[PDB]
Amino acid sequence: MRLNTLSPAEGSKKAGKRLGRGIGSGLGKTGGRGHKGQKSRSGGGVRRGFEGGQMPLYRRLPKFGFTSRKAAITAEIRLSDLAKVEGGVVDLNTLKAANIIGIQIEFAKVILAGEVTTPVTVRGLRVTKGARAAIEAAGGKIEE
Amino acid sequence: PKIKTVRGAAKRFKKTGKGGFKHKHANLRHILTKKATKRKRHLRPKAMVSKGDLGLVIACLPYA
Amino acid sequence: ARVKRGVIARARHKKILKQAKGYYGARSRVYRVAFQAVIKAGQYAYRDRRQRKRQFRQLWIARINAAARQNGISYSKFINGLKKASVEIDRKILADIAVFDKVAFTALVEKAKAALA
Amino acid sequence: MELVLKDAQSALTVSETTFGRDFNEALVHQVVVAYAAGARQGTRAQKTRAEVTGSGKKPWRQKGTGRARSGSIKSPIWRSGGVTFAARPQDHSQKVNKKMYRGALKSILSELVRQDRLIVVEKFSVEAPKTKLLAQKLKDMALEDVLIITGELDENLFLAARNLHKVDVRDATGIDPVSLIAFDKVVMTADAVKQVEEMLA
RNA sequence: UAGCGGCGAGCGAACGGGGAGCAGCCCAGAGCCUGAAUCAGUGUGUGUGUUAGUGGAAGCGUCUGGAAAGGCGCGCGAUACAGGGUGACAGCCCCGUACACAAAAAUGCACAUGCUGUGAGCUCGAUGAGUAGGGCGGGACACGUGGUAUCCUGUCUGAAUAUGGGGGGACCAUCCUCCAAGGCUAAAUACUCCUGACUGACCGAUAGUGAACCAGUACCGUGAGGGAAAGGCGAAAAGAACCCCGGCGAGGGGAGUGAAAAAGAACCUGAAACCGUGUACGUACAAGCAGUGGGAGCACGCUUAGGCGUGUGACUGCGUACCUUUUGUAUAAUGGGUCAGCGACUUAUAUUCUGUAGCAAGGUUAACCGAAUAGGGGAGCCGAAGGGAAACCGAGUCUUAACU
RNA sequence: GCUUGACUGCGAGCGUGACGGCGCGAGCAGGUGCGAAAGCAGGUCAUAGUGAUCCGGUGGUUCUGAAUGGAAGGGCCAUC
Ligand SMILES: [Mg+2]
Ligand SMILES: [Mg+2]
Ligand SMILES: [Mg+2]
Ligand SMILES: [Mg+2]
Ligand SMILES: [Mg+2]
Ligand SMILES: [Mg+2]
Ligand SMILES: [Mg+2]
Ligand SMILES: [Mg+2]
Ligand SMILES: [Mg+2]
Ligand SMILES: [Mg+2]
Ligand SMILES: [Mg+2]
Ligand SMILES: [Mg+2]
Ligand SMILES: [Mg+2]
Ligand SMILES: [Mg+2]
Ligand SMILES: [Mg+2]
Ligand SMILES: [Mg+2]
Ligand SMILES: [Mg+2]
Ligand SMILES: [Mg+2]
Ligand SMILES: [Mg+2]
Ligand SMILES: [Mg+2]
Ligand SMILES: [Mg+2]
Ligand SMILES: [Mg+2]
Ligand SMILES: [Mg+2]
Ligand SMILES: [Mg+2]
Ligand SMILES: [Mg+2]
Ligand SMILES: [Mg+2]
Ligand SMILES: [Mg+2]
Ligand SMILES: [Mg+2]
Ligand SMILES: [Mg+2]
Ligand SMILES: [Mg+2]
Ligand SMILES: [Mg+2]
Ligand SMILES: [Mg+2]
Ligand SMILES: [Mg+2]
Ligand SMILES: [Mg+2]
Ligand SMILES: [Mg+2]
Ligand SMILES: [Mg+2]
Repeated sequence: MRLNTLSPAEGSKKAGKRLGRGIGSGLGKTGGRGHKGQKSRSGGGVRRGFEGGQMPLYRRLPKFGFTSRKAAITAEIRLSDLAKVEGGVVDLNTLKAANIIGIQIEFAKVILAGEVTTPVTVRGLRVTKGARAAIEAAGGKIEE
Repeated sequence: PKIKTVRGAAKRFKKTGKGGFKHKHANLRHILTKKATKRKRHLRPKAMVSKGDLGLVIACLPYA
Repeated sequence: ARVKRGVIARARHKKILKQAKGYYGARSRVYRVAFQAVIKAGQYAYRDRRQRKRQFRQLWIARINAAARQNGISYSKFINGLKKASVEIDRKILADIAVFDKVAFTALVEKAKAALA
Repeated sequence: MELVLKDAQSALTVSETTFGRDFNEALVHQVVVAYAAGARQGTRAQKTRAEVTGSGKKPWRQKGTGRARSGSIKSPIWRSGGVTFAARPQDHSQKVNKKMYRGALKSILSELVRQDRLIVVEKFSVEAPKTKLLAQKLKDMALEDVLIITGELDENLFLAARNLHKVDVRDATGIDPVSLIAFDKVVMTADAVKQVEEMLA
């Protein structure tokens, strides 16, 4: 082990392409650009979504929906997150403190995702049909 | 700098569970009396973006 | 990391100009002209390694013909006669014998004449 | 895992994950390359055609003279012209994931042990900040090109090692990946081994 | 991201969170006690910084060489082996460097303290009107008049008075929150004409400044303005005394100096294009991209012959340059007089994919702190859940009254 | 002659398109007309008779509603 006996892993330092450096290289002259037109030019090319002038897809199609401001303050909790809180009591404050939900979250739902192995008390949170069965099976309690 | 979303595209496409995009069908805005109820019924549910168009939508939506 | 091309450039031109020795005027003096000369020289040399094989056989045939005719038979009938006689001596050797061993070549003609009789 | 002490003839109980793990060359290489890149200053520039001194006047008319068309006297095609892709100062430092850094240190230490380049001692100090005293201690210990890692910073030892090119002195906190490789032997104090073990979990 | 937007191209927040830094005051006035906190101007004193400086370790022999720092042998200093110079590469020759010190005088910053001016504390008051608001036209807000709150105001108007007024994004009620139409305020932030110290996977004379050099010069232009070229003898000038040809030339030949003049001032090295002198071979009956394949002869080497190296090339088969652009170019299409040097896919930040590495249902920290490539910092961000426009439901969900 | 199937929700499976789309479709649920019944009817023998998106209008609506209750505005469905 020396400063002149260290090598990178095979395939980890692939050499970059160097356009316009002769015939032998395979990338000489046009540099993989082909012949003439807009795309061959320096700074040449069309913008994202441009289709030649035909009404583009993101314009042919209509807009839909609205953004719900409530969805942004609503989070989901996995059963695998209940054991991660300090205290055995799962509230909005406990999940925030355990870094499970965002500081600005005002509503949360416990869902059947992962497993609950310890008895836990869930408070002031919505619980799904399946997650209620899982929490109660593990010796837990669900209160408003 | 950060890539900028094509804001018009963000109002028309939504990324689904497996990576594709859902959109609203064209032709259900006006000139509706002449259109058959069957035709207008099939234009009501959302549809998926086609293979040929994915590249275009994905280019417009780098943060989807 | 500024790189000066001089040493590499000089070696490249020198390599080409050395291959250009004996060529006329600019062809042995001026890089641009010398470079085109050396490529053409290689192009003809590639072509003529194939052509050499053609020119030598054409010469062997012509000599065998002359020597076959001196012994009263044409090249075509002589080659046929040797083929029927199961003689496998080639055109390079036959043309050599035609020049350096006129007695052995006459013996080959008799062997060819016998197989056509 | 046990490390034999040179002259004390004792043994130190060390983590087999820190001093007995297999060498990951790829991992070590990435961290040593990143370290040498982190030592880079990146201070330089050249002038683009925009930054070369002179005016925006077209050297000669577009048509009629028989000369190739010119636009700028600062053209990168031209002698005295700007540099096409002119350098700007740049930051060559790379991110090294915390775990990748520690894993590389573990791998280096384990190779030093494996190649019998790691020497453990109870104490390593000098009486006064005198280069001659350390030179004599190294001669007696049969050491020449060596890295001395102490538990806590020893000022006399640091001063005595300064004019010795083949010698460096570090506290356990100040260790680096290049230094651990750059010297023939590495002398570690019992307290330094204890401190490095706590660092590398 | 939310939004704004011929809802195009684009433009682009805030709330909240993590950090650097943190500091609060006065007037709208009178009385009581009075120069009581602070601030500025400025005399003095001390600390300390700047503007000159002082000391600063330790090597000699031998070899080569013109010369020793190089090789070899044996010593020695090092809190000094940063760096530079010295006849080749020096820790110990010289200047330095580590470290330790120094100011008659002027000045910066702190505190201490003198003086002039300013006012502290307490009680009772007072509480910014052509203003807020409005109509019209504009402008500013990420927000383009939109359903458009908020801010400024050119024009026309115009309140309430803490039982009062503003804001919470049209607007109303309720509630919460703040108090406009007076003023001051350090830090964290931005920058470099200049001064000092240091540093560079920056350049090294067509580069790096336009300028390594008497360069913003010479030169051009009425002027604003534009704007070059141009570095290297040698260690030391020891820069060639003296003689000769020549016009008391230019230039040269000797002599001498020097290690070298295969350093002579047009001076290190001294490429290429281009131009000569000499020799070998070919060439004055011979038609074309000038080569290539065959090949005699001549010259010159070999080998102790061996039908072989090297140079040349009579004669002979084949054979219309290169680039570019084109369906297609010997093309009578384009480009290049030749040489040398330079001259074109980069860089930053996002984003995705492949390779590779770490860790893995987790992965990783940003600013910043720092013990400074460590460690701290998990604010965040991506992922382990989706469906639906959404409310919402959730391994499902949406669709529909309900789905075979 | 009687009538409103020129139905509402869907749709196995196909056709034709670079795409946006366009077309054919038995069968399922609800409700309906005609026929004694088997049945037939989701317009017209079939293939032309058309205009994406944005912006805006009207009606409906277990959606949203920037402190909160409303409202404005937005969404969704129908349509211009
Ligand atoms: Mg690259
Ligand atoms: Mg081209
Ligand atoms: Mg073309
Ligand atoms: Mg093209
Ligand atoms: Mg968090
Ligand atoms: Mg509609
Ligand atoms: Mg030559
Ligand atoms: Mg040819
Ligand atoms: Mg330049
Ligand atoms: Mg870190
Ligand atoms: Mg911006
Ligand atoms: Mg904050
Ligand atoms: Mg603080
Ligand atoms: Mg000294
Ligand atoms: Mg020399
Ligand atoms: Mg007030
Ligand atoms: Mg106001
Ligand atoms: Mg509207
Ligand atoms: Mg409100
Ligand atoms: Mg005020
Ligand atoms: Mg400076
Ligand atoms: Mg220059
Ligand atoms: Mg030069
Ligand atoms: Mg003279
Ligand atoms: Mg001499
Ligand atoms: Mg001489
Ligand atoms: Mg010279
Ligand atoms: Mg002749
Ligand atoms: Mg001729
Ligand atoms: Mg011919
Ligand atoms: Mg043509
Ligand atoms: Mg042709
Ligand atoms: Mg031509
Ligand atoms: Mg030309
Ligand atoms: Mg009936
Ligand atoms: Mg509300």
